[PDB]
This record gives sequence, structure tokens and C-alpha cells, in this order.
Amino acid sequence: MQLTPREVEKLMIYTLSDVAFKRKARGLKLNYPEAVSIITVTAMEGARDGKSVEDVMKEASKVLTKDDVMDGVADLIPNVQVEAIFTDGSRLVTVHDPI
Amino acid sequence: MQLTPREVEKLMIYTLSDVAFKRKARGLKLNYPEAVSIITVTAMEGARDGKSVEDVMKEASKVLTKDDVMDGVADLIPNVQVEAIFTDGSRLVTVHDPI
Amino acid sequence: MQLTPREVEKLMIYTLSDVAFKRKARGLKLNYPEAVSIITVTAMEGARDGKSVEDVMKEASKVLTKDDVMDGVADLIPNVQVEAIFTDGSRLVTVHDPI
Amino acid sequence: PQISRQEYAGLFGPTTGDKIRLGDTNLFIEIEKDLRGYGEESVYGGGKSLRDGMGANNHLTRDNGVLDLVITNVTIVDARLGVIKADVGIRDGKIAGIGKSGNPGVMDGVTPGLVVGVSTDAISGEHLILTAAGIDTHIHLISPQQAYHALSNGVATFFGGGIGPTDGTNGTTVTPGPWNIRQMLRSVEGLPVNVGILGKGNSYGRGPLLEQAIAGVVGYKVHEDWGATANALRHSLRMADEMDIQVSVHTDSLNECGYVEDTIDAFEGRTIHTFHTEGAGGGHAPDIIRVASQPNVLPSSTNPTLPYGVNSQAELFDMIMVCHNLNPNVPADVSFAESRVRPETIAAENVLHDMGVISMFSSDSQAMGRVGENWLRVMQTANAMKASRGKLPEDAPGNDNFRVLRYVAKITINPAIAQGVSHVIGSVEVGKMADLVLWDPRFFGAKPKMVIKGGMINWAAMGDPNASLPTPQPVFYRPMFGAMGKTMQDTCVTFVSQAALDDGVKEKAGLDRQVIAVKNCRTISKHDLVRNDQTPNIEVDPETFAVKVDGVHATCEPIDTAAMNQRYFFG
Amino acid sequence: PQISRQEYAGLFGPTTGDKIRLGDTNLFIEIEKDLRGYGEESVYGGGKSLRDGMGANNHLTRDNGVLDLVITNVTIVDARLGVIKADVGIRDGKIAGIGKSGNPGVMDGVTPGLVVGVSTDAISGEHLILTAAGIDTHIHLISPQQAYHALSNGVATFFGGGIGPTDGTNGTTVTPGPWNIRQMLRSVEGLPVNVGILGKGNSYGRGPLLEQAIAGVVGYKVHEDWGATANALRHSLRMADEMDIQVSVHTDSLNECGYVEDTIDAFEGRTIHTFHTEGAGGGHAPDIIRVASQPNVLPSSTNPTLPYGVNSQAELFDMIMVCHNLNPNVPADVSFAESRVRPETIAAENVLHDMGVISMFSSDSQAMGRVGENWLRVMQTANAMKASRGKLPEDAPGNDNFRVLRYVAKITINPAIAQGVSHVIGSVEVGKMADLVLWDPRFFGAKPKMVIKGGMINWAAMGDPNASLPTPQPVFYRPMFGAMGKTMQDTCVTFVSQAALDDGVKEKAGLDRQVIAVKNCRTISKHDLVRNDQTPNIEVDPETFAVKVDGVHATCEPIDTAAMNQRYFFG
Amino acid sequence: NTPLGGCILADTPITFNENKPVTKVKVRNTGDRPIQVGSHFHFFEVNRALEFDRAAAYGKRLNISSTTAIRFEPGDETEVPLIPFGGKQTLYGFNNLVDGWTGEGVVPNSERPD
Ligand code: NI
Ligand code: NI
Ligand code: NI
Repeated sequence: MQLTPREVEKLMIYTLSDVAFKRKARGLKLNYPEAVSIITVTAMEGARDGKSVEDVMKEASKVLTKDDVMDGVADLIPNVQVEAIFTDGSRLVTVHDPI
Repeated sequence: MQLTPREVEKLMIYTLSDVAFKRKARGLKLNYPEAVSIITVTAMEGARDGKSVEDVMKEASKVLTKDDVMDGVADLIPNVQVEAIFTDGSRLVTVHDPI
Repeated sequence: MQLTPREVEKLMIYTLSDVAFKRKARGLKLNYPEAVSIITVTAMEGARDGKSVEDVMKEASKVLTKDDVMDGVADLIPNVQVEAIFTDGSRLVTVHDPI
Repeated sequence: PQISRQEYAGLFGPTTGDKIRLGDTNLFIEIEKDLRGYGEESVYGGGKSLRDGMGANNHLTRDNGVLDLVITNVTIVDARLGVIKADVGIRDGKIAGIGKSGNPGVMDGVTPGLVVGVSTDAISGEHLILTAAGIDTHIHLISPQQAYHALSNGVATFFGGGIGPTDGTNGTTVTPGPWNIRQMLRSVEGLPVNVGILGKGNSYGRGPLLEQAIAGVVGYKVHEDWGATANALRHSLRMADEMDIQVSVHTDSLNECGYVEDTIDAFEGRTIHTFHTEGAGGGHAPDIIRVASQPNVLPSSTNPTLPYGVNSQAELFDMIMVCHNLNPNVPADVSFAESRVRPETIAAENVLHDMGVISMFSSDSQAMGRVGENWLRVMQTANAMKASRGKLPEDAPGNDNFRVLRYVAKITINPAIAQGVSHVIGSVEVGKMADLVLWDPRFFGAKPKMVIKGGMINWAAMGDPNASLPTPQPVFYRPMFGAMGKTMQDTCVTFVSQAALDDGVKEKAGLDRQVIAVKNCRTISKHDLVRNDQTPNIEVDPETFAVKVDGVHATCEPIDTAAMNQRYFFG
Repeated sequence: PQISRQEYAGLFGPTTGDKIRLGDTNLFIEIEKDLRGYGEESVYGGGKSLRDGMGANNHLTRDNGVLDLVITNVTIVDARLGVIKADVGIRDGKIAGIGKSGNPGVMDGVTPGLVVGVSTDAISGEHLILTAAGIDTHIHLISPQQAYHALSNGVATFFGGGIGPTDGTNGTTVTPGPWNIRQMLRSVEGLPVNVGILGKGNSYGRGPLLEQAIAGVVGYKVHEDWGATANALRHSLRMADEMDIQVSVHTDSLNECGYVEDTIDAFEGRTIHTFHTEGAGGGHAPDIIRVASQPNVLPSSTNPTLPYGVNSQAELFDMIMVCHNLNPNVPADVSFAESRVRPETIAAENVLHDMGVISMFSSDSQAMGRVGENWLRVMQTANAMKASRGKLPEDAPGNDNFRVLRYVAKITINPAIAQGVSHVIGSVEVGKMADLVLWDPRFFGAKPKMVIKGGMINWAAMGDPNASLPTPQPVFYRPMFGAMGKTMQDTCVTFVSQAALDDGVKEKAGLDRQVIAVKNCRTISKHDLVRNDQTPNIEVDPETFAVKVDGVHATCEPIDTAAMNQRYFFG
Repeated sequence: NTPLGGCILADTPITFNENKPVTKVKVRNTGDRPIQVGSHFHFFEVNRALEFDRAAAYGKRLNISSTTAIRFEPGDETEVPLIPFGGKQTLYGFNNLVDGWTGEGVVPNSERPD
């Protein structure tokens, strides 16, 4: 596999996304790390599916609303950054206020 | 996310819980780390759901029986400790002999 | 759990197998780390199920074909090595060209 | 010209009269003063005040004043004279000045001990909070990873003892004998925090204590497991007088040698540090809190009891069986715990913190205490006591500064005063060491951005190192340049007694870390402790364990939902 | 007074006559002796014997006897005179005494070298097993992480060679030339284990070997890849005589220079260490076990073959192609492997360990061997040989001590004797270094609780550092204070030759680690190896590779399910 | 048979140090709080609240197994057997009442009052 440190640390963020989606299935208001986990995974999966930077930014904003998270989580997240591997290479994904 | 080391190490324990309930689905006798993994996740999920220390201790004892684990796993587990984040804060969860 | 370093590093390889199986479900050509992830987990799961070294080697070769992976992934994988815990102990699993 | 405070707050941050909410709590902190002339605000960035001939200057670094680092206008939260907005200066790993930064040659009202030049590297002080790093007086040296979890919550100083995961260390903070002391002073070379080793204070002779003082111990430790006898304390105090160090006590909870009033007679009114003054961790059951009424005492507290929760009663009945290896089948072991799990003193402990009686806050890490939840559990108690007891007569009519300044003093300046390291570390004052913590008010008391130690960042929040910025996920805390190579040792301090320093422990033990001797441990009292100088009368009922302070029952109802926990943490 | 052994075992642990089951195996170990007068048992805890004026004492440390650490009542498993219950004392990183601890002034029958005082920090010895740490004579220095996996199974000593992941190192344990030796002696400064570097023993001249001796090697290495010629061995042994060091051999599997008869004549009856005496790892095929019949030889074995499993045949046919870069398409490369995969010698190897012929155990890490399963695979073979061959005539009628004492000797005292470090470490004896391992009998041979190195805990089982105890999950092994700062170097030993020690390798190479020289390598024989002094007659059939020992076919049927593997491990 | 890591103890009870004198004494807790005294604690140098024949406890510890302690509740009167210390019988600390030796015992025992 020859997993570089950038690839190894991108697995602990995926482990949290399965817990975020599993808690969403039971009907729970996501916290700060859980909300950012499920927001960042859509950018990595979007880049894997071959989606453009414009599409993944707007798609990452339409994942969760204010009723899907706890009271005050939207106030402390005015921006969400993450780097994903696209067809052309590694590109930044800035989501200005997804809730 | 600003994941503190206490949060980062709590992901490797959840990675094992998915392998423990996947092996339980196929009908396999769980070993020492797998048994403790699915015992500890119910305390973390219980604390996330807002369950009290009394409820999660008794619920963690009624997850697996002696027939659900390998011969001798109950003898080496007279106690199971783990810290989970409750509504009031981080609290200890001691399960005296769950099998 | 008393997880030795050999057991801790075997969780990051499991985290990738769930992403490989999830991308396979959507219909995506697996890359080098994803292909090797889903190849190695069948050896660890095979060893857990009690399958012999002969069975897991041949079973690991019949998981994916050239159409299930990206163009050129078969050329850079003439061999796949991994160690799994069998009923008799830890044993090597060499899969000479699974595609 | 004139502009609204909304656009000013969005760039330069708050000022005089602006109130800041501390996360999801009900506490608001107002700025008492702004030490800057409006118009010449110093900030770094593309085409901003800090450039050649504007904020910088052509003069040399030797001109005492050129800073090595500057925090561009931040809201300080100090216990001496905090809740102020000012530019803080760093030079030689110490706080140079607190006021206004820039070039005095082209800017009016620049503070003399605060000038930006060619040697300064700025920090974005705006929209953030600055404070002195936390100190933990009860640390069982069970694991070295413990420091990473502590430093990940704003605790850059440790005080305690131990070898490793030995049952002896698991229950008592001791590094006994010169051999163990030297090995631990040398193991601490690979740690990114200040350390103060405590020796065993259990002896009838003067000699065994003298051996540990000259070896390099900041104080002594008297545990019930090693025998908290009247002679063990008398001799530990007698030696602490002639050595100028602090003794920490975990009194006999069995009431074997005597009662609580007999151990106070054995103290002979000499200054002493009392761990877990409530009683969960240890001490003469039931009336331990009674010790916090005398002035010589320096009361501290473990953090698993604070804040007082609804489910706290259940967890501690099983927790008590592992720390001091008590059996659940022996009647003398379980019946002994029935008294120590008293819930009336835990609620009293929480209000005594608000009244200003329990002068400081510790943990008792991996032995009935959490090291990575200290600053958090302080602010959690502050939210509960404001919501129940309301604003104090000393507290202002429109802000909760007095309570926060009183509560931050328990983890910053008071533990430093207790262990004789006030002059080194404790408060954000001029001439002191640069051991500071930075957090957003949104994540105050739980998750800091950076942790400056000796003018260099030791630990901080960091994203993907391969990424184009430091903010991209996964953002988990990692060791920085202040915790790498020889700079970790330079920026960290191995505290010892003067005897050890004079003998030459740094050379004999070969310590590349900084070595500062502790002092002013014995003459200090509760009046010298900041914002917690009260010595009230006490009356404790021994049957039902009810606590009455000045003829008034001290208690409070438990809370189910506390401030900042599942909303920020994951596990 | 009188009390039952059930309540005594629940507090103070077992004693004379009590048998302990070693995990899920069929082996039971009985206590041969209890070195304590019943009544004054020393244990630490809340209100127990070890307090001021009871177990402790007012006298100073310098009174030779005050321990730095004591293990309160543990079941020792030593090969010299093990399976005993006694208090073990630690002082100056060495074993002070083994018997009874406490204060002789108020307790009767306290051993003179064993006294608890103000300098002692106790360990919960009860309900646990103590032993000497393991040694691995075949270690390819391919990765430094290898040590963490080794130390995570009770192996605190390494012996071998290498630079890093070079094909040269991947197949041979060599650090060739003074430059490479120096760089490796200096890289080992950041390792938490004892190390013994082996040089290349392939030369016709005396000089190239002398350069490596004085550089700082504990011995030489003769590999088939670098040429295992009669002259390479003769000159390696000639130099090993005058230098007092041990040569390790991996004989020519191709039978190029000569047969097994040619190599033993080239040895000239001089003491030598033979790696993989079975033949999977290497050595002139087929009759490589035949070398075990000579007394000068010190036979060791790799651990992928032990225990002999049903599926062991398949993995070896492919594993052999990577370690010594053999191609699967060349006929000369695959046809020589057909002989080396012989399954009759693997079953003989397992029976020869029971008979006491193969005197020690190694691994051959990351090159046909696993470093983190040595103690495990020793106990796995012990379970298989008891279940098949039954109790020995020398073994007792009611316990399996003789087999366990014979098998623990293969990893503890015998490899230390072979490499001339018996006096430093090997057995739990007085005056030796404190390199000890602690495990529960439930998790014996697989997962230890702690690993004491030079009197300090180097590695141990640890939970969440932020938690209120060391037991909460996730419990994964992490480096302790004995592996932090300058204490890692102090507690670890860089073994070298006398020639190097007298030359001043510690000063020339600048080694902050402890430097002890190896001695008594040449005069030793098979009789000096503990519990494995057999030199039986041997007859090997060259066609079908059948092995007959003293006119009796040595073999055994393979096993499908081995003891302790899936039940405890995850991966 | 026994479980993994278990102990097959022999059917024989342990005998605790014989040929040592025994002294039975009635101890009553006068104070309103509970007191628990450990095996090797010196009874003569205990709390003044406990009312008993103090002179009979010279250099004598409890006659129970080591480690273990027996609890006394407020008011409750309990009989306790006492055993002398071993070796040189030289004890130090506790409450500075004696800090010396107690095995003189030359015919009727005398010297050192409270
Ligand atoms: Ni304590
Ligand atoms: Ni080899
Ligand atoms: Ni090898």
C-alpha cells in the first residue's frame, strides 16, 4: 500500500464518519467533530467520484441544516477546510458556513 | 475538529466494534479484545444517548453471554473499565463480570 | 484489551476495507491501496473463520478481476503479502498476482 | 474619523465595555481597561501597520525592548488585574511588557518595554483569549503520555511523584530516595512540561528527608498508604521549614493514629498543602473540609467530583476499589468506603469554590482524577454556581469577571504560590516566564489553538501538514518546535529545592533542562492566595455528614447537563 | 491462628504446593519453596504492613539494603532455581535480594539484603508472575519499530546486525566495517532495549575482523550470501578466540564449499552459535540438525516453524523467495528450496526442544521470523509436546515445572550465556541487572502488564492517560518513564567486545548508554547451558530427509489449534 | 480441572506465627466517628479516645493476618487479640509517646508510663 502519512491520518477521519451517519440514523443532533466529519467525507467521496470543486463545495453545504445539529454548532463553524485527491490532483475544499 | 489525544484513541476502539458485530452477524465466538470492544462501545453510545451510569452498567452486562464468547474469555474478565462523555461530563463505567 | 502494536496497526487496514467495499457497491474501479485493503482483509477474516493457508491464498486471488480495478493496478501488483492470526498461530499469506 | 464597533470587532477585536460569552456557559466577561491609544492599532498582514519603517525599526535587538514575539491585541484573563485588552510582548522567553506595541519613533504612546522591530514575529491576538498556563499539584507519574493530554487542555506545568505504573505510584505521588529521584529528574528530560518532584515524607529521622531534598524534590508527600502519622508530618514539616519547600498531605482516612483535630495539632500551624479537601480522594473521614477553616492550610481539590452531577454517586463506589486496591468482598474494605462516598460534602465543595474557601484546584491523575479535563471542569463548576447561587456581592452588576478571575486563580496563580514558583510562573505579569495559552472564546477552557512555553509554541492545533494551510482536516493536536530537539529541554523547567540547586543537581544529575529553585513556600498563608483569602467558621455533623458554614447548611442540588462536553468532545 | 488458603490466595497469592495454570495450555507449575515466615507478609495499600515504623524505617539509603523498589510476594519462574514465592528487591538497577522484605527491627526473619524503608516504592507482586526478560540472538536491524513489538511480548534484549531495509540487511544480520558499526551504535541511543552488534565474519585476513572488534561488536556473522567458506569460519573463530566473543553461523545451504562434515572440521571444535539448526532459515541441506550432536555448538532456532502446524508447509514455499531474493522462474532457485522445505525436520525440531538438545530460541526477525511472538511460540510448543510426548522421567509426578524451566531457559539464561552476558542478565539472581517482566498467569507468555529495565518500567499496559485510573480502555502498550529522556539510555546496555571497551568506544563513539563488555564466550560448551546439556548420537537419511536420534525416529504429527492466539490477539 | 490462570491450592489451612504470647483486650470507641486499625499499627500509640488497658499494649500489634484491618463503629465495643512485634522490637514514630524499645520484660514488666 505504501501509505504516506497524509493517507494514514485520512482513515481516522473516515472512522468518525461511520459513527456520525450511524447516530444520524437513530435521530441524534450531531456535535462539532461529528458534523465536520460527515461534511469532510462528502468532499473526499466527491473527489473520488470525479466531482468538480464547485459541485463538492455546494453539495457539502446542503448535507445538514440547523435542526440536524445541536444548538450552537452552526455559530462556531463559519468555515470548513479539507484537502481531497481529485482527478487532476490534491485540491482545497473551503465550505463557508454549511448550516 | 481539534481532536484531543483522548478523542483520537477513542476511534481505534470503535473500528474494532464494527469488526466485532460483523463477526457476531456471521456467528462467531468473540475473543478478549472483540468482547471488550463491543462492551465498551455500548457505554460510549449509552453516554451519547444520555443514559445514566446505573443503566449503562447493567445494559453492558446484558450484551453477551458465555455461549456468545470463546471458552475461557469470561474467566479472564472479572471487570471492564472505560470513560465516556455523559451530559454532565466524563464518568467512569465499571462492569463487574459481564458474562 | 492490551492491544500490542501489531494489533493497533491492523485496525487502520480494516478502516480502508469498509471504504473499498462501500466504493465497490457504488460501482468504482479500485486503486492500489483500496485493492490491497480488500485483498488483505479476506486473509485476516479467512484466518478468523479457520480457513487453511491454501484456501485463503486461492480465495484472495478470486476477489477482483482486471475490470473491477483501474487500468495499470494489476501491472504494479505481482504479489501481495500479509500476516493473519490462524488457529495454529501467525502465518504468512502470499498472493502471487490476484488480477 | 468615526466607525462603528461592529466593523472594529471584526478586525481589531473587542475593547472597553464589550462583554465576551465563554462558550455555551451563562458567564460573560467585560473588559475593565484598554491600554492603547485608538488609531495606531498594531496587527500583522498583507499591507498592514507592521512593515519596514512603520511598526518595525532599524535599531538593534541589543536595545533592551525589541521583542522576539508579540501578541497583536488580545483579551487577557489574569487573576491579579485581568480582563484587559493589550499587546503582550515576549523577550528571552519572558513577558517583556503588557500595553501598546509598535515603533515609538513614528507612533505616539508606545510603551517603552514594548517595541516591534526586525526581531519580532507577530501572533494574531485579535478575536482570541490569552492566559497563564495551568498547574497540577496532584500528578501520579503513572504514564508519560499523561502530559500530552494535560497540555492538550492548557496545563503546561506538573507537580507530583512516581516511577511508572507501580501500585505504589498508582496510589501515591512519590519518587522515594535519591536513586529514583535522579532517574525521574533524568526521564523528565523527554517531557514537554515543567515538573516538580515530591519525595516520601514518612520518617521519624531527619536524615531520610534530607537525602531527598539534596537529591532534587520540590517538597514531600504524606500518604495514608505509607502512614500519615503525627510523627511523619511533624518531621516532614520540621524539614520543610529549614528547606523552604511545600508538604502535600493525604491524611489517614481510617482515623487510626487520631482524628482530624489531632493532625491539625501535629501540623503546629505550619503551612501545608491538603489534597482532596472534600474527601473522595482521601483524608480523615468525615470532617476533612474542617481543615479548610485554618489559615496555614492551602486547600486543593480533585476534579472527578467537580461539577456535582446526578450520576457522580454511582461511579465513585467502584472507582475507590482500584486506586487504593480495596476488595469488594472484605467487609472492612467496603464499609470503609460507605463513609468516603458521602454526597453532602461534594455539593459543599462546589459552593466552597464560589465562596472563595477552597483556594486551588488539582486532579489526582489516573488515581481518582482526570488530567485533560482541568480547565474544563473549573469552567463547568463556574456555570453551575452562577445558575444556582447567583451573582456575588463583590461581583460587578453587569459582568461575571469576579467569579472567572477567582476560578482561573485556582489553576494558574494559587498552585504556583503554594509550590513556591510564583516569581517564575502563575500570572501574565512583567518579568515572569512566557508559559501562556491561547483559545477562541467559542472553545474557551476546553480546546486551545496554541500553547506558548518560554516564548516558543510547544503544542498546538494542527491540520494536514502536507496541505496548503494549517486549518484543513484532520485537525488533531501534535508536538511543535517548542517540544522538538534541544528546545524542549530549554523551554521546560525542572523545579527543585535551593539545597539541591546549591549542591549542583543540574551538574550531578546532568539536566539539560532549565533548573530553578523553589522559594517562599513556608511564610505564605491563605491571605497570600489570590481571590481566595476567606477563613470561615465550620460545623460538620458526624452522623449524616451535613456541612454547616457559619451556621448555614452548605449544599446544592446536582445537575444532569453540564456546559461544554458532548457538544465539543467525541468519546 | 489458622485461615483457609482460598482467602489467603485472594489477598497474598499462592504458596508451597499450589499449582498455577499457564493460560489456556495444559501446563501447571507448582511452587517448590516459600522463602517467608507466615504472619508478617509485606504488601502496600490503604492501612497495610508497609507504613511508617512497620515495614519502613528511619535509617538512611546509604545503609546498603534500603531498596529502590520491591515486588510484594510474586511467583518467580527462573531456570536456575525457579518456581518459588518470594519478595524480590531492586537497588541501583540490580537485584539486591530474593526472600522476605520489611523492617528487621520490628519483624522476625527479614533477609539482610532486603529491607523496606523511605526509598522503596512497592509493586503488587501478588496474583502475578515474575521472570527475566527475553533475549533474541537473530535480529535483522531492518526497522527500529521492531523493538516495540519485541518489548510488547517480554523481550528487552536484542542481538544481531544491520543498517536498515537494505537487501543486504534483509537477509544477513551484519553491520560491516567501523563506519557502519559506529553509526549503528549511535542510532541505538534512541532504542529502549539492550543491543549486541554482530559484524561480517567473511575474510581471509586477520585485519578486517580486528577493525570490527575494536569498533565495538559483540561477535561475528558468517552468512551463505556473503560466503560461508571454511576460511571465513576458521578466521572468524581464530579472531573470536583472541577477542573472547561469539560467532553466529548461517552455513552454505548449497553444499558448495563442502558438506556438513567439511564445516565441522573447519570449526576445529571451537564454540560457535548456529542459527536455524532445523534448516528453514539456512544451513547445508539436508543434515543441518546433525551439527546439534557436537558439544562445542550452541544450537538456536527460528520461530516461524515452532509450533509445527498443519498449514506450515504451504507458507514456507513462498516466504523463502523474498528473504534471500530467490526467483520463482529459475530452476536452480526453486529446486534448491524443495529440499529446504523438508517437513520431517520441523517436527524433529519440536521434539528436540522437549529432549533438551536445541539449547536456545531466537527469531530471525523480518527475514523468516517474528519478533513479537517469541515467548508465545515457546509456550505454544510446550503445550504441544506435553499433549503428545507426555511427562518426562526427569519431570515431577504432579507438575510441569521441568518442561517450563527448560523452555524459559531457551529465551532467558541460555542466549545470555551464548553471547557472554550471563553475569549482566539472563536469570533472576542476586547481583544481576533488573531486566524483568511481569504477567498475569491468565495472559502468561503473550501479554505482560509491565517490563522493568534497570529498575525502572520501560514499557507497560496503559489505558486512557486522561482517565481516573490506568485500566480504562483503550488499553494499548505505550513507552513509560524508563524509555523517556536520558533514563532510556541509562537503563539500556550497548554490548561490545573487551578490545573496544579498553580502546574507549564509549568515549570515541560518544555513547550515553551503559557500555558493558561481553566475556566467557569461548570456554563455554553445551553442558554450561541450563537444562539443555544433551549431546545425543544422530543419524539422518539424505533421500527422504528422515531424522533418527539414538536409533529412534524423531517426529510428531502437526496440530491445527494452538494455545493462546485467536482468544487473545485481534489481527 | 481449573480455569485459565487459576490456582489449584492444596486442602490445608495456613498457620500464622505460633509460640508468641496473646493478650485479649476490650476496645470501645468513645468518639462519634469510626476508627479502623491496621495489622502492624502499634496499639499503645493510638487515639486517646479509645478507652482500654493502655499499659497492656506495650510494643504489641494486632493478632490478625497482615495487611487486614478491623473497623470499629462509634460506641461499639469489640474484643481484640494482640501479639508482640518480632526482631529487635524497636519501633519509632506514631505520636512521639515512646519512640524506642519495649522487649525489656525482665520478670514483672516496668518502666515508661504515659
Ligand atoms: Ni491521592
Ligand atoms: Ni538467516
Ligand atoms: Ni536470518
